[PDB]
Amino acid sequence: KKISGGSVVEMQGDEMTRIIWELIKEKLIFPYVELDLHSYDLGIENRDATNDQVTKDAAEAIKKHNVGVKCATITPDEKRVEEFKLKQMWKSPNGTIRNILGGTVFREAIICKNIPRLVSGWVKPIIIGQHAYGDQYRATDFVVPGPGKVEITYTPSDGTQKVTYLVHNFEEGGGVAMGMYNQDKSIEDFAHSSFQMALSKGWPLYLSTKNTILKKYDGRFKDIFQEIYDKQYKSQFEAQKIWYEHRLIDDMVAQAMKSEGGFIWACKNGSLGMMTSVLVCPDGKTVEAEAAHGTVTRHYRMYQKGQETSTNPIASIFAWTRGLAHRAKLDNNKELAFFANALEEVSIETIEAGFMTKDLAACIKGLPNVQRSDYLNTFEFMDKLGENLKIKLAQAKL
Amino acid sequence: KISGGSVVEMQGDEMTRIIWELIKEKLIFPYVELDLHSYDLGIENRDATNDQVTKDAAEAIKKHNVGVKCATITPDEKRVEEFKLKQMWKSPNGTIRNILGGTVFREAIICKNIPRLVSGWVKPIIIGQHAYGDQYRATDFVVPGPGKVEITYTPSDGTQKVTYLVHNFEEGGGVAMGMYNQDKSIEDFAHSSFQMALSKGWPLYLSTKNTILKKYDGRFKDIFQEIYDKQYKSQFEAQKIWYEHRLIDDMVAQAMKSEGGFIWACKNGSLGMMTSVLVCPDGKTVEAEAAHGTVTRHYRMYQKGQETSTNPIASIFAWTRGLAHRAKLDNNKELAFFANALEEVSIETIEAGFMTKDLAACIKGLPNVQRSDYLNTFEFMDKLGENLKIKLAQAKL
Ligand SMILES: NC(=O)C1=CN([C@@H]2O[C@H](COP(=O)(O)OP(=O)(O)OC[C@H]3O[C@@H](n4cnc5c(N)ncnc54)[C@H](OP(=O)(O)O)[C@@H]3O)[C@@H](O)[C@H]2O)C=CC1
Ligand SMILES: NC(=O)C1=CN([C@@H]2O[C@H](COP(=O)(O)OP(=O)(O)OC[C@H]3O[C@@H](n4cnc5c(N)ncnc54)[C@H](OP(=O)(O)O)[C@@H]3O)[C@@H](O)[C@H]2O)C=CC1
Repeated sequence: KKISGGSVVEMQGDEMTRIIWELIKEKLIFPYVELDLHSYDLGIENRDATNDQVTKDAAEAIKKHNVGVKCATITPDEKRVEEFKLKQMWKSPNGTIRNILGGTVFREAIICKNIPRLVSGWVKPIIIGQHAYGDQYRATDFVVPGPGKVEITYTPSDGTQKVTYLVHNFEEGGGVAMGMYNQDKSIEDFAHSSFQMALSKGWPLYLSTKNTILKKYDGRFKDIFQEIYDKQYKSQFEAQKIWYEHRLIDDMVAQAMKSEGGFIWACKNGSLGMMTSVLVCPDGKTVEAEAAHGTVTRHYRMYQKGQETSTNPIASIFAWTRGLAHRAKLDNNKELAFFANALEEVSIETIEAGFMTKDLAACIKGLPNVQRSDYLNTFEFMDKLGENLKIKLAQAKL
Repeated sequence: KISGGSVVEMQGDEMTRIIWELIKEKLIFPYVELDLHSYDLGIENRDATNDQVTKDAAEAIKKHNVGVKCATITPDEKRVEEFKLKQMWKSPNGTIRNILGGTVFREAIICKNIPRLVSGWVKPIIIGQHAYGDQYRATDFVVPGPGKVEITYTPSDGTQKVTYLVHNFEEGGGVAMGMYNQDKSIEDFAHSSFQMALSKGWPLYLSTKNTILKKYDGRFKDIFQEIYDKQYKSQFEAQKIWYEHRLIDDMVAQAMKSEGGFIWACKNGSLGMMTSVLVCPDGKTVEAEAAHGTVTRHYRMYQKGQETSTNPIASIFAWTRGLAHRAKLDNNKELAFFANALEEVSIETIEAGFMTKDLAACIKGLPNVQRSDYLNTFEFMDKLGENLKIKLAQAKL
């Protein structure tokens, strides 16, 4: 019988990814895994009908059950408001979910030996996480119409003396100026998420800053990461033969173009079908996995007109496998953990054996010289994955 | 020989120092006589002169309008030890760009037999960002606890002050900063860009994120257009080239979908193929160099008597970009022809299958290159020298 998988929050989406999402469940997940599935429909029509309440409920569910897997969704704009006759221009579901969960987003390209890469030496991927700039963040920028002083001041709540910094004296002409800020707590959450990410994947962790220029702003990221590491993670890192190190952003871009890959890169600041995303909350317990791409509207329109499509499902499949692998980790569920690994290997192996969608065939041959016999359409490719998955799991039972 | 005029030359360090002398000996000096202002920016000489030679080199470029620079060591702690330096001298490139100002444009040289990132790129993409000197700093500080951070603009006459709340720290501290740009720096950026797209005959695109920074980036967009509509749109349409603003997201898109051939002004294969040019606001002064370092790892092999294969292309194009600009300022037609002929010979040689190991590895993959697929540093220079002799001979008859 099937693997007992536990509690998973699933979020259905829109357009081409909604189609692929249901194929993934039907052909690759549901035949092998039984889940206590908390399923929320974030399709644009349901978000409109529920006044976006379904989106906030999904976020709350992810908070409670720790594991979310999300399908790409339409973020409305004025054209979408017309297309769907929306009540309002609903905010992005990803923005709403992130604001409720906090955490840092890590992006990871899936590597196939036969698919050309930027750096030829990159055997293992680089997992990049950017300091979340949030949706309630806002820099304060304005036009400087003419000569005068721009100053930035800090007034302590504790009543001690106010501090004034000259930003620039405009002696002739005008220009622009702005102020930015970050709270210690965001930086701490960023450090924790990054340390947990590195511990989970078993790779070393690099933070890059410009603390040679922004000695105080970037110095704070550097210091807070270092303090949290030494005090809470160093021994854990050593236990797994990994490390954490700060790097100047220049030394980083070098170190990486010459490296083999296989590390986590946090910074402050290739086919989209192979890019995964995961929201890692600072608690180390809660994650939300998704494809890094959108709903592939262009393909969806072809699908509506009954034309043949070739949409890459890999990023969407890995959203499931990262979600299930984290669930297996929380529950100490060995069988689910093997399943999630096996499905990742089947996906990669299928491409590496020469069965792939048109985006990948074009990477290999060049778009001008791709032929229909070089690639599989969306449904043929899912069918091939499904057959290779069955073979892989029968081999595992020997 | 061609009478070439005044060129400021800066000698450098390690592997690039050796290639640089080979370029002069085999490719330049046999055909061009220069009133040569040479500054030795080798690390030993900068240490001995207390970095004065670097400041004199910058002044010479300011005076003579054309500089060509070999790559130089930027000291770190290990270099201090290696050379017993008196100080951690600052980067010579920083010092020079601080004195000269201007915009840095980077450009990969394209050889049709060398794989590129986007296989569709057949014409050059030239990326410019503005060099804001050391006086262009942000003002950043630690916020030690709860309190209010405000940014205020006070006009010179005292009226029409505005105070903007940046953030109310309610539960702890953090960091904050202010930054600025003067209209003059943006106008300089815009002029360098418009005049690069003209000097080269390609369309110019500016990209911003003015959807977020509505005011800050709006100012770059508005000033670029203003300077265009009023000072360049005529000469632009005369060369069937255009200017256009685009959001970064869009730009990145259309860029891969295109075959290249544009100047990309940005509001923020092989290194041996990447060129750099600092273009000063004055439209007159230019500093050209390779967009790579001194190639230390190759120099260590050379020091042990081991064969090397170091690509000279970027260093050669520092010379041809410099000499082409010198030719433009002096209306020197023989010089202009020479500089272009050297670029053609360089590209032609590689496209004929004669290349250094880095390019051979791009084609074959590093585990697959065999010795017969490439030439070492000295063989490649000789091949170029021979093809240059032929190219210039045939142009006479
Ligand atoms: N997390 C989310 O929920 C996301 C939401 N979106 C939503 O997605 C919708 C469309 O956004 P769009 O701008 O089209 O960006 P998409 O990423 O959805 O698609 C962009 C293009 O990238 C290529 N591409 C992306 N994913 C794949 C894939 N899996 N297989 C093959 N090719 C792929 C296609 O290029 P080609 O055209 O060359 O085939 C596709 O047209 C919008 O409504 C947007 O709001 C977008 C961002 C993220
Ligand atoms: N403008 C300047 O003066 C510059 C100064 N530097 C200085 O250069 C020194 C070394 O810098 P480094 O970090 O080694 O970076 P480099 O750019 O000097 O060399 C880095 C690597 O890139 C490849 N490479 C670079 N140029 C060539 C070339 N012309 N032909 C073939 N391969 C090339 C080699 O890779 P492989 O090892 O794979 O063969 C080389 O080891 C430092 O002292 C630094 O300060 C660095 C940048 C700019």
